[PDB]
Amino acid sequence: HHWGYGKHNGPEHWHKDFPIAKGERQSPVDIDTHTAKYDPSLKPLSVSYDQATSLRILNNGHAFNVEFDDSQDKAVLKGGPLDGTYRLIQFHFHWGSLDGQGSEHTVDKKKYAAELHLVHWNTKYGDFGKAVQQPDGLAVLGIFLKVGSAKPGLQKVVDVLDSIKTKGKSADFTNFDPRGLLPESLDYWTYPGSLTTPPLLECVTWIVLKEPISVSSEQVLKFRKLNFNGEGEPEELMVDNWRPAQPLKNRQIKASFK
Ligand SMILES: COc1cc2c(cc1OC)[C@@H](C)N(S(N)(=O)=O)CC2
Ligand SMILES: COc1cc2c(cc1OC)[C@H](C)N(S(N)(=O)=O)CC2
Ligand SMILES: [Zn+2]
Repeated sequence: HHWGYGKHNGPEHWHKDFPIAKGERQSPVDIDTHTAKYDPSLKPLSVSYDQATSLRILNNGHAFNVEFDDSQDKAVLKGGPLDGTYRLIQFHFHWGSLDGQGSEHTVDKKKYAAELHLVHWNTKYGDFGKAVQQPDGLAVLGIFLKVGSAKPGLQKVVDVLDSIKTKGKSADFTNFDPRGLLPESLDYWTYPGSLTTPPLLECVTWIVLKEPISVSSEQVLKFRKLNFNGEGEPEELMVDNWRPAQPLKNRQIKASFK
C-alpha cells in the first residue's frame, strides 16, 4: 500500500507519490572527504542537552522514534552553520541487515552499520509542522554507528525494544539522556538537504559528525529484531530502513575541521 523499504515500495518508487524525491537538495549524500572544504566562517557547534525530557518511544512501521517534550526551550542545537536556535523533537536510527550497510550518508562511499538522526526544528517557526515548510526549518545531527565496543548510553533504548516490536506500539520512555549517544568529538560536515523519508521536504541543514560511535553487535542485533509489520501480521524484520545516497547536484559540503 504505502511507502517503505521493500522492492515494491522502496526508495526507487518514492518519486511517484513524492516527486521532490528527484529534487535539487535531496538527502542523504556521499561525503567525499577530499572535496569537502574547511570553512573558517563556521561558528562553534553547541549541543545543549542537559534539560532534555524524553517522553515515549514509538515503532512507526519504518523505524523507532524516541520523542521529546519540545514545548519549552530545553534541549537545543545552535552554532556551527546554524542561525538561531533549534529544538530537539525526536531521534531515530537507520540500520542494516548486515554490519556492512545501514547508514544513509556515506563517507568516501563507506557505509556504516547504522546512523542516528537527532531531529531539531528552528524555533523561529513556532513548531515542527511549520518548520518543515521552510528551507532552514530543521537541523538534523547525524551520527554514524560502527560495530565494536558497546555504547552504554544506548542500552536503555535497546532494552525497551522488546516492548515495541511491531508497528503502532509505543512505550513510556522518560528520563533518557541523549548525551550518552554522542561521540567525543563534534567535528562535522554540513550541507543543505532534505528529510530522508517521505515527504522528502527540502528543509534540513544537515550536520554529520565525523567521529562514529561504537555499538556492540548485540545492540544492533536487537534493532534487527524489530518488525515493520503490525501485531498479528506475518513477520517482516525491520532491517535496511535506509535511503541510499542521492545526487549532490549544486551543493558543497563544508567541514568544520582542518
Ligand atoms: C499495493 O499498494 C502499493 C501502494 C504503493 C506502493 C506500492 C504498493 O504495492 C507494491 C508504492 C510504490 N508507493 S510509493 N509512496 O511511491 O512508494 C506508495 C503506494
Ligand atoms: C515520523 O516521525 C519522524 C520521522 C522522521 C523525522 C522526524 C520525525 O518526527 C519529527 C526526520 C525528519 N527524519 S530524517 N531521516 O531525519 O530526515 C525522517 C523520519
Ligand atoms: Zn532519519
